Amino acid sequence: SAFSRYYT
Amino acid sequence: PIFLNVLEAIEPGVVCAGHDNNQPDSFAALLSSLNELGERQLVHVVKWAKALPGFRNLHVDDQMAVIQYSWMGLMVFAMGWRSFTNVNSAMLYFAPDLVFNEYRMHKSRMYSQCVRMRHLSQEFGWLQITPQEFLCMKALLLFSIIPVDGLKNQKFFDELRMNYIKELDRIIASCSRRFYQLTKLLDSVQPIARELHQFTFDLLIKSHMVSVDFPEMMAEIISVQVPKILSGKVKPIYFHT
Ligand SMILES: C[C@]12CCC(=O)C[C@@H]1CC[C@@H]1[C@@H]2CC[C@]2(C)[C@@H](O)CC[C@@H]12
Repeated sequence: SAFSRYYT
Repeated sequence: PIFLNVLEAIEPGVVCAGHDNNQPDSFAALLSSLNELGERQLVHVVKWAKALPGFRNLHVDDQMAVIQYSWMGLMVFAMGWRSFTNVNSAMLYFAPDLVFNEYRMHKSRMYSQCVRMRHLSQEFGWLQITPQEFLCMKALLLFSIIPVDGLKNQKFFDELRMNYIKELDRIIASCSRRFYQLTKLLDSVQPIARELHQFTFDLLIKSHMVSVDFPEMMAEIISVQVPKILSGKVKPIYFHT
């Protein structure tokens, strides 16, 4: 996801 | 204590929406700028959360899950506080460049939701909530919504959330009514977030028809994570029944 890529 | 030191140190500063206050108030303009406020506040919520005491204890997917489920309540709570401390709850202080007056509460087609948020904000006044009680309450809202089937490492979550409750009771201290009252307030965030979830979801579904822009992370969260809440797979944790 855009969120998980950003988060990690 | 160390705990409060941290919450105050990591608290995010000012986030602007990038709203063009020259354009006339339209549903599409107001909603698009709120959507963009959300994406930018999402970044700060992420960095705040990673710096929270014990948070890195959670399995990484739990860390991300809990963020993607609770950002609405988190953000609504903080905006309630801003509204209270900036404009004494007369208006909804989404951002310094995005302040809702009644006309905008109307033009956004979210008026009843807005009334509820203003009511929340009013509460900070009515209850004489302190900055410290705010900060601790807000931390707890991050650990206030989980899948009904539990998390990847449920035990670490339970223990973290317990500790945050303990901290809120600590910075409280016939003192009994207080805690009743703060938990109650915390619960009241949940129905408001629920309505906004329902609202943003419907809005995204139809957004191409109404020329409302959803930025990228907002689009994906609202379509992937938010329906797990609306469908009942993920539910808030209520203090009171
Ligand atoms: C989180 C925001 C923006 C961040 C904030 O200060 C509270 C506020 C509450 C309503 C949300 C909005 C982000 C964009 C949303 C989700 C719109 O799509 C409909 C409801 C809006």
